[PDB]
Amino acid sequence: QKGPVPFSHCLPTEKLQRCEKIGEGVFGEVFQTIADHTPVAIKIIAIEGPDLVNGSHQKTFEEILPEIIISKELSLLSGEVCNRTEGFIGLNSVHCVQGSYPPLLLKAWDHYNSTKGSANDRPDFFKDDQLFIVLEFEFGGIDLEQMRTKLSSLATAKSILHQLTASLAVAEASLRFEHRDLHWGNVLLKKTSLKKLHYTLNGKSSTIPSCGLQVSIIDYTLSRLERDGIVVFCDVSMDEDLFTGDGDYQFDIYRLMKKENNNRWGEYHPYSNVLWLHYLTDKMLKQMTFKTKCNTPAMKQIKRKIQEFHRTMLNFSSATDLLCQHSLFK
Ligand SMILES: O=C(Nc1ccc2n[nH]c(-c3ccncc3)c2c1)[C@@H]1CCN(CC(=O)N2CCN(c3ccc(-c4ncccn4)cc3)CC2)C1
Repeated sequence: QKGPVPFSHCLPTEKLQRCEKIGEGVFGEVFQTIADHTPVAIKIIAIEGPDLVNGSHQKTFEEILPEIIISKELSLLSGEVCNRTEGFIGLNSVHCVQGSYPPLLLKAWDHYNSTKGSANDRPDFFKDDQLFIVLEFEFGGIDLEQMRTKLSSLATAKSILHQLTASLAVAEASLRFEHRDLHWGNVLLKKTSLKKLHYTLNGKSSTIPSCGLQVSIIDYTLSRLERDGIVVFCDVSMDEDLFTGDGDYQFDIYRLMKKENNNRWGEYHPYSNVLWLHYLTDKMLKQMTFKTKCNTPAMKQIKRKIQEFHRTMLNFSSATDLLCQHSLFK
């Protein structure tokens, strides 16, 4: 809060030199880099200026605050006691930066455009007065959608669904959280050598077999939480586009959320987390393809249990209810 800092504050030379672009959205850009031998993901969002960026207006600082707040609150659950989870992406730091875009990041941007292609404008039009928010996250891996063909088996699917359900339950209990946009691009996966992952829900600790993967939830655009009756949420009550998509169950979920909440987005309706978990379970059964099919009895029972989850879970009121009551987790 000593005013904006230069890019070099967050990205000193060596850290800048090691940046590779890994993601993007209308919001801006995501780079992976290394510092102290450890990968991090850097999300860079232009704020406060008059230029369209990627077709949209820039957010003001007041408008970017919700993202910052929610990202921090969910990250801090990894250090709490009664409601503890590491299943949200870890937030290392947030800065407000001022300057034109670093040439080294443009070099990385270009490399990505040449190899993967981009929907974004080349971010080379910013002036030396431009402000940005730079969010530094732990590196969370690769999204479930990109891993459509890369997972081992439905046992891995069960671990992912259990991890997601537990994380959402913990956040429900602590923060009256709803993610509200948990499509399969927002579930990150990375290898872990831990066999069991740990969480605590309202003071009761348990474990989840990892199947070698750690899940991290990202992207709080539409998310809602509260502390001491102060609610932070994205008011989409007047959005048209959001409720008119087609071609994927994802777009039904927006409509189903609006039905559940009567188009009142400030309220708490943890059923929305159940809807997203159902959409994810649907992806696991219908769009994911696994290296090893369920060819044995124990594996076959896992398949049947995930199908039973799919068919029953919409009769639960929250992620907390699913976690605590559903047979899949017993
Ligand atoms: O954007 C992506 N990943 C994201 C996003 C946000 C993130 N926030 N935080 C993280 C994060 C990651 C790891 N650890 C911690 C945090 C994010 C990762 C994925 C990877 C890339 N992706 C799709 C993509 O970038 N495409 C590029 C190519 N493409 C495409 C190509 C050309 C055109 C085009 N349009 C107009 C003119 C010319 N070409 C449009 C789209 C569609 C797919 C989804």
